[PDB]
Amino acid sequence: VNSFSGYLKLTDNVYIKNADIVEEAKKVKPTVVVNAANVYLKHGGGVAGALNKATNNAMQVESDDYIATNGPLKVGGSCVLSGHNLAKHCLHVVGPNVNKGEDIQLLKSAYENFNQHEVLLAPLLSAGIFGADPIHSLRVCVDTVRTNVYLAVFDKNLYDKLVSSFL
Ligand SMILES: OC[C@@H](Nc1ncnc2[nH]ccc12)[C@H](O)c1ccc(Cl)cc1
Repeated sequence: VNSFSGYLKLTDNVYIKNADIVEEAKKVKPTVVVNAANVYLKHGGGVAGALNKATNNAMQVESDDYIATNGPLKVGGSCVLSGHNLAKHCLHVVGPNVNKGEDIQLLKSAYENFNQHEVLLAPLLSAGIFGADPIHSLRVCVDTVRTNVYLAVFDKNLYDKLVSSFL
């Protein structure tokens, strides 16, 4: 039993809710919140820009030190950093950004990072400004993630299409 509330159950382990991931993380304070990161951990917009704003830019400061030490992530890769005031940890996951020409096949590799954590609050990878079809992203999530994932979908219109079209 966990404190996630108001989710629709899609499968044994995947759940979905129309919610602002920023407001969700603040309420739940989950062990792990997933960020829709880029390889440079430049949290300028989309989910990443919103999560970083909620940390008063502390996420960006920590991320800049991480990159200065370690260099960029791989597309499909991840790193674990602090969750600041939002969660215990933030799993920064890089899904392919279609608006950069990155291979959508790397979306499965991106979701595999979730399997290293028993429970996560997360967005759909490569959705929003990363340009992929959120329906496809949900399919890859369900077919790849085996741990317990709570998906927050900001857009109410998009949520209904994902539920109604889910196989
Ligand atoms: O796939 C993640 C979505 N974005 C967010 N998801 C959850 N919580 C969030 N908080 C701030 C942004 C955000 C994506 O960017 C998106 C945005 C608009 C539309 Cl129409 C469709 C898809």
